[PDB]
Amino acid sequence: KIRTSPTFRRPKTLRLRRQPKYPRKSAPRRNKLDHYAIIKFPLTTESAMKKIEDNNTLVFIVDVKANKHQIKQAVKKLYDIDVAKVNTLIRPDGEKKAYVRLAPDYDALDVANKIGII
Amino acid sequence: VRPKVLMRLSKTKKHVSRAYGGSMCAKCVRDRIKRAFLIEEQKIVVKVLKAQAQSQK
Amino acid sequence: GRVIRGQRKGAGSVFRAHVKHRKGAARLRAVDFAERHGYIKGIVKDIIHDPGRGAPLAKVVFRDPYRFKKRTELFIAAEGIHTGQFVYCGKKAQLNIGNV
Amino acid sequence: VVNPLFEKRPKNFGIGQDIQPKRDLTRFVKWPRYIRLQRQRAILYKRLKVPPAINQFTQVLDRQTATQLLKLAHKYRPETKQEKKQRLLARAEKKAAKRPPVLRAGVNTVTTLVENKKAQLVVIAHDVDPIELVVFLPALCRKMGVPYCILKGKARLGRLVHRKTCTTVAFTQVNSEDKGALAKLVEAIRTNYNDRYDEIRRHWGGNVLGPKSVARIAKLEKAKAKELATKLG
Amino acid sequence: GAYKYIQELWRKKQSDVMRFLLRVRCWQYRQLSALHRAPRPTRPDKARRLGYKAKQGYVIYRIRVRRG
RNA sequence: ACCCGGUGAGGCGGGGGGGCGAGCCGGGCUCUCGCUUCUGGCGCCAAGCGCCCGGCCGGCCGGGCGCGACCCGCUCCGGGG
RNA sequence: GCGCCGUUCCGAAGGGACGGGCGAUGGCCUCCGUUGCCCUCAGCCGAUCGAAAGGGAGUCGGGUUCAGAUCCCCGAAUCCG
Ligand SMILES: [Mg+2]
Ligand SMILES: [Mg+2]
Ligand SMILES: [Mg+2]
Ligand SMILES: [Mg+2]
Repeated sequence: KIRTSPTFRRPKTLRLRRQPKYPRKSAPRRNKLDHYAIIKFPLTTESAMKKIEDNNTLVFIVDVKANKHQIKQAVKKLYDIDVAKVNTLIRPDGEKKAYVRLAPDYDALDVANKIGII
Repeated sequence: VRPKVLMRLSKTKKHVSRAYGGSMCAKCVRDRIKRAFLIEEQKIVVKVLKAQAQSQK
Repeated sequence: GRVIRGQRKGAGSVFRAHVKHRKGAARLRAVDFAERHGYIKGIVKDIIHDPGRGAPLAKVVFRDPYRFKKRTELFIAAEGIHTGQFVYCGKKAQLNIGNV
Repeated sequence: VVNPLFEKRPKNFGIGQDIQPKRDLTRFVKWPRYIRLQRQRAILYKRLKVPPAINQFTQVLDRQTATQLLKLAHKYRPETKQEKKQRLLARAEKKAAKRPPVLRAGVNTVTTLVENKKAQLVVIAHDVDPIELVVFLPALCRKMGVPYCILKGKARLGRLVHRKTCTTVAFTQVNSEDKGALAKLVEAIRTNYNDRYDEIRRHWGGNVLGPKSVARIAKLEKAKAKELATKLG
Repeated sequence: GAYKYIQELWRKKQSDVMRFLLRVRCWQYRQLSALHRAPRPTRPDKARRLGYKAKQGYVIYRIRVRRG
């Protein structure tokens, strides 16, 4: 057989996969960012209640490790309501605040009266 | 227009319909055609004079 | 008493060359079979000014003999070389100007 | 029948004329450093003046003799690990109700039965990797009077015994059916190695220049010979 | 045994055989890196004197030290 | 050994073969050559030939190998040493 | 000695893709993907970092707060995948 190139590259060897003879950790770690862990409480602020009454959203206080996708899935699961969008800001207190806009077939005032905030 | 806006354009916005169209201008295309023709015709002439130099020798 | 300035120049870091807008190492073409046995043509693409150099350089473009690929070179322009000029290089090249 | 559309289109691989084909270039590869090292190690064994105690291992028992020696040494291979367990089960059955000769192997056992003159033939590998393990052993076989030979392969001398390599392999005893064939080996091997031993002790090795360098010296010497011989007429 | 022959052969370092071997090996060791693994002892005899047994888990590295 | 330079370590050294010159009787020999100089063009991923092989009905459709692209070698070529 | 020098220099520095072949699961096992193996093809330039003023696709108008708006709301768009 011939050498086309003046170079010698390292030839491509077979390499296998991990077929481990014991798992390293015994069981997987449970998700400690639940749906309950990720929504702490809503805001009951007159500014937040203005936002609820007018702009059809819900102002929650959220764990700081959360995505907008995770906040949307948690609001969808805990209160059984679909969401148009989620806007997040982190406060100078340190908490993350989520402005959870609702799909307009739901009233934010009805779900706020459901969960208690008025 | 700016080079990443060229993803947005249609094909005919970005070239002209000629050989080397949108990459090379018309004047240099026609002189490149003439040159490519005349160099090869000169090579034919040198070939023929080579054969005749084989004929005289 | 102090380290004098001529000693300080060898450490660098303030006395290094200003090579930001320079164009390249102006070299001849490397040795190969065409340089050593015959010759090889290349055209002068453009003649250019290198910063920190009184000589003008010359982008000379050669056709690579083993690959379909054009190789481009920075010669130092001999005087009278123009753009669009064929430049030859090899053992069998002719003895005219800008022809190595 | 023929098609005038089919054209013969030759390529002119002249200088500057047409692009070079992908031809064989094994001579100009940038090899890895281990390959580069193990090649010019052999080149240095050809360049340098190799002393005769190392040079003597280059002389190898030839092919038609090596086949007869390995044919005789296949008769007396040591028992395999499975056959050990089979013989132990056989003696176990006899308990529940004269050992045959083998090859000796290793430099240690073979040298101790060269001094004791229990060896009748000593096979030596030629490529033992620290050579200092076996450098003395031809001269010791010469002194004790034991026929020694040198085979190509520590690898294949390590296949009589069931291993990877083996430095030396001795003959202590053989059987009566395979007695005269060992004598026919011992005669040729003895007259090729032991009886011709001062010529081995003085025979320096290597010291051959490169074929390019030999060719340049040869061109100068043949030019001087021609330019001196043409003057006399 | 062979080892007393290899011992007194490696005491004869000025001889032609041993100057040849030390020169060729020193070339070959200089071509390698400053620390690398020998797959086996170069001197089996000296390694055995110094504690080494040829079993699994004894390792030999050949390393160089720049001199002076 | 050791050092320096170049390179994507790409045609190194012998030898065949081919052509062109000088000298003797179509022949042996020494040496040179080995394919690109009128132009700001193009140039790769083989044409051709030779021998094998497989599926379908001498025809059809997909394959292989060697020439093409000379052989052999122990330092990648060079310069020091 | 902690480490240092060095950044292409004394490296087997490629884990990728078009096609051809082998098998294996999945879907009205059609045809396509998911792979695992073989043949082929493959340059680049040195891992990585380094600009809230450099390069860098694509959002504007109106209304709203005690304090935020090209970010919310209404209306018009638009880029990339
Ligand atoms: Mg157009
Ligand atoms: Mg960065
Ligand atoms: Mg920036
Ligand atoms: Mg910027």
